[PDB]
Amino acid sequence: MQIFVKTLTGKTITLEVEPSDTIENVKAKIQDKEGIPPDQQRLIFAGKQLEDGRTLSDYNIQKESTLHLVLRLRG
Amino acid sequence: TVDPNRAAEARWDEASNVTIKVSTKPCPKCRTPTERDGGCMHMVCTRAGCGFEWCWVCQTEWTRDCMGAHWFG
Ligand SMILES: [Zn+2]
Ligand SMILES: [Zn+2]
Repeated sequence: MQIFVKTLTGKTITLEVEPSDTIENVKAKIQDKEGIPPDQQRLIFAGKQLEDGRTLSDYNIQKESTLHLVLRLRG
Repeated sequence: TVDPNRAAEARWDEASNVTIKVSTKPCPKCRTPTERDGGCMHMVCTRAGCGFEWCWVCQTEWTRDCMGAHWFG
């Protein structure tokens, strides 16, 4: 399935993922094409945060769903 | 006397936009919330159409006065 990852920039990205994909693998797949580190990826899905140890099924994330990517700073 | 437009691609983006605006401070130059970890006051605006470095407390640019007076909290 295709999902949409909407960054705080306005650049929305396409990403192909399975319902069984772990949130860790979703962040690694964002790092591959965007260069963005997974430890700097705060994924938000309708107020709820995505924990790396969960899957897309654990949040009921289907195809065409739009995730929020918040970029964490180190200060 | 007119058929209303129908869509479902809403509410998830809205509730995410509301939650971020209350949990993170808006960038002074672009009104876009920017995440903050740890306790350094050195904030770098995560919007590419911005790059603006700002003091988390002072809401103004990053400067040596902010480095001596409150680099962290
Ligand atoms: Zn900004
Ligand atoms: Zn300051």
